Amino acid sequence: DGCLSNPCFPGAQCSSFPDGSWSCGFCPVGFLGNGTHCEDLDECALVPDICFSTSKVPRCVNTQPGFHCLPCPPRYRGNQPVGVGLEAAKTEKQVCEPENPCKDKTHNCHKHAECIYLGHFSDPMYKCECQTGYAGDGLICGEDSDLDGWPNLNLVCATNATYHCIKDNCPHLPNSGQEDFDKDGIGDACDDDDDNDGVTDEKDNCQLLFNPRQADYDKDEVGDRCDNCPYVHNPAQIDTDNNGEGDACSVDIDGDDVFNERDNCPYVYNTDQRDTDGDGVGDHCDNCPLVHNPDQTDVDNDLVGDQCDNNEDIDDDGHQNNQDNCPYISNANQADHDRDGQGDACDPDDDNDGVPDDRDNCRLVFNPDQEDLDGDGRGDICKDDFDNDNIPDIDDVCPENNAISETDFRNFQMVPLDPKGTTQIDPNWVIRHQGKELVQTANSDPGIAVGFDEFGSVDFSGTFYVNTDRDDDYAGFVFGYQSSSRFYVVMWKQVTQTYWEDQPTRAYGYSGVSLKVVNSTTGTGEHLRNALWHTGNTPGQVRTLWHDPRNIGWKDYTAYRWHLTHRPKTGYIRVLVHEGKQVMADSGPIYDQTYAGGRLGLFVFSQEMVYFSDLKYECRD
Ligand SMILES: *[C@@H]1O[C@H](CO)[C@@H](O[C@@H]2O[C@H](CO)[C@@H](O[C@@H]3O[C@H](CO)[C@@H](O)[C@H](O)[C@@H]3O)[C@H](O)[C@H]2NC(C)=O)[C@H](O)[C@H]1NC(C)=O
Ligand SMILES: *[C@@H]1O[C@H](CO)[C@@H](O[C@@H]2O[C@H](CO)[C@@H](O)[C@H](O)[C@H]2NC(C)=O)[C@H](O)[C@H]1NC(C)=O
Ligand SMILES: *[C@@H]1O[C@H](CO)[C@@H](O)[C@H](O)[C@H]1NC(C)=O
Ligand SMILES: *[C@@H]1O[C@H](CO)[C@@H](O)[C@H](O)[C@H]1NC(C)=O
Ligand SMILES: [Ca+2]
Ligand SMILES: [Ca+2]
Ligand SMILES: [Ca+2]
Ligand SMILES: [Ca+2]
Ligand SMILES: [Ca+2]
Ligand SMILES: [Ca+2]
Ligand SMILES: [Ca+2]
Ligand SMILES: [Ca+2]
Ligand SMILES: [Ca+2]
Ligand SMILES: [Ca+2]
Ligand SMILES: [Ca+2]
Ligand SMILES: [Ca+2]
Ligand SMILES: [Ca+2]
Ligand SMILES: [Ca+2]
Ligand SMILES: [Ca+2]
Ligand SMILES: [Ca+2]
Ligand SMILES: [Ca+2]
Ligand SMILES: [Ca+2]
Ligand SMILES: [Ca+2]
Ligand SMILES: [Ca+2]
Ligand SMILES: [Ca+2]
Ligand SMILES: [Ca+2]
Ligand SMILES: [Ca+2]
Ligand SMILES: [Ca+2]
Ligand SMILES: [Ca+2]
Ligand SMILES: [Ca+2]
Ligand SMILES: [Ca+2]
Ligand SMILES: [Ca+2]
Ligand SMILES: [Ca+2]
Ligand SMILES: [Ca+2]
Repeated sequence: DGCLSNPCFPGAQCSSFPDGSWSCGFCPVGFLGNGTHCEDLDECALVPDICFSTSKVPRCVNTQPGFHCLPCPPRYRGNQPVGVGLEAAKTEKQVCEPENPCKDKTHNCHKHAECIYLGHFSDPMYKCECQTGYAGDGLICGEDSDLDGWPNLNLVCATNATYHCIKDNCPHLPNSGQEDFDKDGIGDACDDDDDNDGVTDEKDNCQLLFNPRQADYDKDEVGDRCDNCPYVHNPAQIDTDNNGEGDACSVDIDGDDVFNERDNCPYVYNTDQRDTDGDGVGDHCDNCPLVHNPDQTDVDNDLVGDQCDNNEDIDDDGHQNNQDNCPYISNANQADHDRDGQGDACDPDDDNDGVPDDRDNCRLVFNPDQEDLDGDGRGDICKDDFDNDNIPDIDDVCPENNAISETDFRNFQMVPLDPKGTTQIDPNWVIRHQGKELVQTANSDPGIAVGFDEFGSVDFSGTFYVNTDRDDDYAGFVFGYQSSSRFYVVMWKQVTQTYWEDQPTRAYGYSGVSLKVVNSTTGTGEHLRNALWHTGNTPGQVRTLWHDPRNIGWKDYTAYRWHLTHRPKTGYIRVLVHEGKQVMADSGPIYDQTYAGGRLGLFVFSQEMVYFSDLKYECRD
């Protein structure tokens, strides 16, 4: 009777008595107390912890009837708890898993592509790369028979892609820059006459310029219309400031307005001419800027002149104690993104925004308020470009380092490993593909061309191809390069040969890929020379860490691909070498903590016509 007037509340059970009175029992699932005046419950705010709190405080959503778990935020995947009431709230809990299209096989990569996980917080998280022996954009992969990253045919990405889609213009000769001067679809590298003027390039004194008459005023054998110094002998055509007028006929070769002979750094632009120590070598080119040293002698090839050079480097990252922004913790790259003098490695706040490294959703970009308005766990201020060097993550070979984004050996140090007086045959390095391909031309002394970028953890690969039948000697590459007495080297001999100098020690150089760590008590010279050639250990010189026991030599005119994995933090090293698509050498895991990082470089020891093509390095920290 009494319940007929609905004095209670929608859903709430009204109990009616014989005398007309009533009482209100339940409040319907998900509501407050008092059966008469009833209100909505917050299952979220003050009960359990139903939803997946992505390093934050939000996430669970309270509705007027019931409650709501947000869908798993980007980079994650799970279920989405929906509940009517309160006993449904302690039971049922949101599990969100960290996504990984590589391990989850949800990727869109080609059968002959590898899905590569870029790391949880990367933009994007994964990419597609064609496997060795193939080329493309990762979605489509075709045969790449010389491993120079350009496929043998035009592929169905030849319209939508920048690189690796379009007929390799020298199908059988590594030429990762695909330079084709006359544009006749035959690349410079295999083209017989590069400028289509009828003079074959071996005879042509202006190889990349049309000049059929061959006019050569001075007999420097570099013809008129390409000679940067037409009236002055200069076969190297060196042009320091790449202005079109070569050094030979320039009174100011670096274009800095201070004339040569006045210039205290004749090769390096320095209008300001500052010379702190007064030694006549300006700071910009002074390898010992604080200490008098006009001769600039640098006997161990680390860019620190003999006079500053004390080798005291207690953490083995190759920067000495007095020149190390983290003297005690290895950090070969010396990264210091906030520029406060404390290296990323020892500094607990790398951008100086108050939010410490471990708790910062944009570790390298200033953002105290940690705005992440799409919920992807990354501050929106570093959305595609973690290190803020304006190169997006996907195109950045070192996405957590603003000093490096491109594989580039365009500028390199020549490190001569056995300098002398006449037998001095220097390596000749020619650079193509904007620093991503080097060809060594000469049957030369041991020598390295080492790039200037520095690495802790690193992956480094490159195409190895010897474009001649002559000789059977060494080529390869270095990593963790610190000084000419401190590097790891991978080198590769064709035929086993004992070195033609029995002094100072007999060196027997076996065929096969050799992984070695140089730790020389003498530095450059005959002792290290021989030790480098020798397969095995040489006390006070070289220690061989691995060498292919099958002893397989490289073949003439044959494309190989090496892949170095180096993780100095543990000491992990892995060297893979590929012939075409098939692995042909694998060191397996190696462990060596002699050097906790350093630079990369290419290596020759008495082998000419060596192509180091389609070079790539990446930071893997
Ligand atoms: C990069 O550009 C190429 C340009 O060809 C893309 O390849 C093409 O991708 C489309 C998908 O957008 C395929 O179209 C499909 O065709 C059928 C009809 O045959 C249509 O019914 C489907 O709805 C679908 O759109 C197309 O077949 C494919 N071309 C081939 C044959 O390879 C490529 O997809 C682009 N990269 C990406 C993001 O996938
Ligand atoms: C490379 O070898 C050098 C010398 O062969 C090592 O330096 C010596 O280290 C030992 C400790 O085992 C000391 O007793 C010597 O005094 C050191 N020699 C000198 C004069 O420096 C060095 O440890 C090795 N480099 C590494 C592992 O980084
Ligand atoms: C009907 O509901 C009204 C509330 O407006 C209440 O005053 C009345 O007591 C109810 N009828 C009964 C129980 O006799
Ligand atoms: C229920 O809440 C209302 C709020 O106005 C109040 O008037 C009523 O007295 C409450 N019931 C109880 C416990 O007496
Ligand atoms: Ca509610
Ligand atoms: Ca190719
Ligand atoms: Ca080619
Ligand atoms: Ca051509
Ligand atoms: Ca040519
Ligand atoms: Ca031509
Ligand atoms: Ca020509
Ligand atoms: Ca010519
Ligand atoms: Ca000339
Ligand atoms: Ca000249
Ligand atoms: Ca010039
Ligand atoms: Ca000058
Ligand atoms: Ca200068
Ligand atoms: Ca000086
Ligand atoms: Ca000096
Ligand atoms: Ca030095
Ligand atoms: Ca040194
Ligand atoms: Ca150090
Ligand atoms: Ca350090
Ligand atoms: Ca710092
Ligand atoms: Ca730090
Ligand atoms: Ca700091
Ligand atoms: Ca910070
Ligand atoms: Ca930040
Ligand atoms: Ca974000
Ligand atoms: Ca970047
Ligand atoms: Ca970078
Ligand atoms: Ca040969
Ligand atoms: Ca030989
Ligand atoms: Ca030789």
